[PDB]
Amino acid sequence: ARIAGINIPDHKHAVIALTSIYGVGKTRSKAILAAAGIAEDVKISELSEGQIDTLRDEVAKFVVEGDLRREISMSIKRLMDLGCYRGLRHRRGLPVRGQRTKTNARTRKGPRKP
Amino acid sequence: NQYYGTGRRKSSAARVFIKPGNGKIVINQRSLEQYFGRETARMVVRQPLELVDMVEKLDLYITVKGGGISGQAGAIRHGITRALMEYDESLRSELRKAGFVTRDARQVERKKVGLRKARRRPQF
Amino acid sequence: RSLKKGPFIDLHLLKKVEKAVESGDKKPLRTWSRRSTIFPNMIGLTIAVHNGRQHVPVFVTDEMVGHKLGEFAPTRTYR
Amino acid sequence: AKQSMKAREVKRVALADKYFAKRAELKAIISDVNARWNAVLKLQTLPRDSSPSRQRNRCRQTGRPHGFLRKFGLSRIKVREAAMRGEIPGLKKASW
Amino acid sequence: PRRRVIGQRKILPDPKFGSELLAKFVNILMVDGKKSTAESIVYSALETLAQRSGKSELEAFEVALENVRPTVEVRPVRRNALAMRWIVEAARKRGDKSMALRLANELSDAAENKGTAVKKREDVHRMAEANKAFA
Amino acid sequence: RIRIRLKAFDHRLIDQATAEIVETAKRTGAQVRGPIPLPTRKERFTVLISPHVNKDARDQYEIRTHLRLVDIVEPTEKTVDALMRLDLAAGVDVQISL
Amino acid sequence: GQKVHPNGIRLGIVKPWNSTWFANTKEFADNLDSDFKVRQYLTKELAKASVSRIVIERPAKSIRVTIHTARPGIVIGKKGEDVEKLRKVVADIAGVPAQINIAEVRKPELDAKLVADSITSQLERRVMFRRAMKRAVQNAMRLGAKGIKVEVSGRLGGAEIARTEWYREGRVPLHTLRADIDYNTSEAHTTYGVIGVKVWIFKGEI
RNA sequence: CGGCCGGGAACUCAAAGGAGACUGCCAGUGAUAAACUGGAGGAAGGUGGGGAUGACGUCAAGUCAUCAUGGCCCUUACGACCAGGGCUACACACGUGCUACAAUGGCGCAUACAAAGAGAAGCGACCUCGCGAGAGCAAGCGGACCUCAUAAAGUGCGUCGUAGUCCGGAUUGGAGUCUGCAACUCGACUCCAUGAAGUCGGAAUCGCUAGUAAUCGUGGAUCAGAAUGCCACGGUGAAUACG
Ligand SMILES: [Mg+2]
Ligand SMILES: [Mg+2]
Ligand SMILES: [Mg+2]
Ligand SMILES: [Mg+2]
Ligand SMILES: [Mg+2]
Ligand SMILES: [Mg+2]
Repeated sequence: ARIAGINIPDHKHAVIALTSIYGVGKTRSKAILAAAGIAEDVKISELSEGQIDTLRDEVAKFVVEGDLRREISMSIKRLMDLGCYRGLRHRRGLPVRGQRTKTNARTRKGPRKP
Repeated sequence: NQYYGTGRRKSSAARVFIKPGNGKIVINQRSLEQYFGRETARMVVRQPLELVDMVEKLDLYITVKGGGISGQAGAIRHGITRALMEYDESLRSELRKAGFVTRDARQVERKKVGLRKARRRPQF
Repeated sequence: RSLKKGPFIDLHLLKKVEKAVESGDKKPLRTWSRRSTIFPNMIGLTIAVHNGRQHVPVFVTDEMVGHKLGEFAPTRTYR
Repeated sequence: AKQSMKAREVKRVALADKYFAKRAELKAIISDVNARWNAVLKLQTLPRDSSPSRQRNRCRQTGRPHGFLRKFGLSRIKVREAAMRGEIPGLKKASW
Repeated sequence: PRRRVIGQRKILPDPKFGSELLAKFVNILMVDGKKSTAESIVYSALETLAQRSGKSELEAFEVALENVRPTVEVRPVRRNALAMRWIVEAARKRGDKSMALRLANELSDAAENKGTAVKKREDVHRMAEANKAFA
Repeated sequence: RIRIRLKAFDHRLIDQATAEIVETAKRTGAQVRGPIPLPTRKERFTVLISPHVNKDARDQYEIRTHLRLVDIVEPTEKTVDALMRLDLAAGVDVQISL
Repeated sequence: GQKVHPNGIRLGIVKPWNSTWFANTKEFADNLDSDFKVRQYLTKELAKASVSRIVIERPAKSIRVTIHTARPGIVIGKKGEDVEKLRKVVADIAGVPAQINIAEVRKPELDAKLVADSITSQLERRVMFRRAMKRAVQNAMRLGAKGIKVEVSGRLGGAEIARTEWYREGRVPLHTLRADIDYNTSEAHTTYGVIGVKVWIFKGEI
């Protein structure tokens, strides 16, 4: 099952096995299995060519895994060439969405740099 | 007129009626087994009646509002004993040895000033 | 993400848009306001954003679609 | 108290009751979907200090913006002062 | 209690087997006030161990309490309280899946009673009969 | 047929105010139900007693508002004058409707 | 400081309020604002009248105001000026309808606003203070007052430190809520400081 | 099939006055006295439990920033007015807290049990569209009637079977909504996708004697908009005291 990238998930319920691939999560998984008419309590055992390519076509109706990555990259390049406040915080590693820079921003700032 | 005891316990209030029929359960039109007769502390309604023959000797009818599960259960526990002025006062010696006549005074305590939960002095 | 149904723009900046477009690149454009949203008619303009004491000469590029003035001009000198 | 700030808040009420609560129909009906005539959001900018959003609702006798509550108007200091001098019907220290 | 003696305000016993000791035990294993998800694990573990012991029910842990009963540190109330506490906090450390089954494996090793419960007992019980000077 | 709802604070004020409206009702009146106590929706406040720091020194107060309701049904025109002019409205306000 | 205030706690117990109207939850703030207006302006115009205390009442959208004083002759006057002018400017504050009354305070030294305003007005008359404390204690104690004490505070006689020297005779059960207690507080303004005086009066049991 | 119409007046419910708990009677100890233990009944036992109630004084503790107020200082400027930036910056330490690190857990479905509150420039049922966060309509409610609103752990079933896992939710891209002139310096929420460290915490350190310790919800005040903060209420509900 070389679908959507390198992931061959196995022995999972498909409702989580579709979250297992980058760029696709829970609600998208539920909608894909509804559009393919697949029960939630199935396993990846006994899977066929139809059960590959119907899933891949229904997810190829969606933005996945390569162009999403370079879309994030192109948004970041657009903000850096913009030189906005948010672009400056993206380029210098500071929390963008209205946080406090003073205390406890270590997800964005990394570990403590003395 | 019907043999009645009110009974109340920890923000609950029951209404307990006794006929001399059979000891099966109607609660807000529901089974004991459909309220907690399978679940936790199932025989807290049965416990005062255990001291005599109780199985099918008297009909019982309870309408309760207020509190939670054990609040209503303790309200029943007190309401049955409250309604036990039907037969006599003179079965209640071993009932006082059980102490079930005692109206509960273990009321909850208020949130006080400068504290988080009612006795909780915060850390410093 | 914001500004539900019709954005909010500025009176005098809106006027100075036509005061520069219909009358040529006289000066850089001077506003004490940092609010209005960039529309593609504004391409080719030197405007000024005041940061607290000082103006920055903002030029507008094509990909400034839903973007904002003070979002282009931060107001904190660092280090 | 800064009686200057007191007179400011007087002006904040006095300009408010002239325009707003009555000319706010412009935001209400016309700045709303009727399906365009965008001249009303062109005209959207007003003298704008008549908005009660710019009103603090300070203390009444002292003009402090803290101690305040809309039920009494005076700050909590004057609440205690008056409440202990009497001065409020049906008010005493709570107890349960 | 610098001044007062106990009155030991009591509780209600077990529903099914009617043991006040088991009621104290579900009070022990209770955290955050959940007798129901205590007792489901409790009665499921006890109904496993009844089959896994082939004996009665109440003696099946009377054995498991007497054999993990220490001597000193002492009074029997603290003995049969710390015994149950020892069984709980012994089963807390096990790498098994569920609480009832790790309690069952702890009681099995306390049935062939060289378990981690008597391992925890026989350090204070080791200080006993080896440091008999202090009084 | 009438909804007469009386409003005051002090209980000692309002019960001796309403005793002589109950007696005025059933002295020469008709279809009188009794004064309804109408549980006090008293309002509680807790405010900082220090001007400065010590948040943990505060002070609690409450305001207790009593109400009454009359509910006379029969159109007792004989006693509607007896209820008028004997108001002696010592700080009690009513609202009346259906 | 460290004490609770004794007047606003004995309210529904042994000594009622002196403002017991009823107002709606909307315009209550403007109501008490106007009440503060009449308190301030009444005390200001009746500086030398020695106002004991005043009652605000709202008898069905009018305002009843009662003036308790031991000195009503200066309030009444020659029946034309010193009452109806007061109710007139009370009405002229916000167009509100006004009734007005007085109330004789018998035993004319047993109000603490009277005692504290006496010492307040007697400070700037350039005397010493222990004489006046002794005076008030002796004369109210011979003329009644089952308990009494004083407290002064701040800048006494040009000294550096704010000394107190509270002074008592009688019996003042401050915790005991049944005790009939008259109490107020006035404030002076000297040429170099602001003095605070508290004064407790114990009438009786219940 | 809903307290819903004739109603009953007894019970809940709610507020007025009374009772009652005071060592008041019993035994032993105790100078013959207050007191200690135990008993009876009583719903309640020696303050029934809990709030309010904080003596003289120390700490020249703090508060001229609520206000009053002595003295000083300024008075074409430290005063008065507008626009805009800034207490929300960030190489770092500490305090207060929040959410988890999981299986007593998380998910999905079916699922029963309260309290005190608030409300008119306010609360907002009901229907229709959007998966949803929202928009229009307008009933009622100055209020035990109407609104906030169908609270959650709990129980059965099916589940994931020990992993950085369906646990956890930061950070970030996009698209939204509503508020308010105004969302860049700043918010609140829905959704799509992302899934860092964190597998129980070094030395040290905090609280707590019964409905509390802990856990799970809710309401208010501030407000035009927010809570993990403050104030208040309810559900379940422990251990130990030899000393
Ligand atoms: Mg001033
Ligand atoms: Mg505001
Ligand atoms: Mg006391
Ligand atoms: Mg200082
Ligand atoms: Mg204690
Ligand atoms: Mg907190």
